Amino acid sequence: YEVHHQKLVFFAEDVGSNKGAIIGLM
Repeated sequence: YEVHHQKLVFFAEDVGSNKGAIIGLM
């Protein structure tokens, strides 16, 4: 998994599994 950053990751590393989501959607 490459992550890519600053777009949508709620399940892994663009914050650590919580992009205003608790693993789901923004």
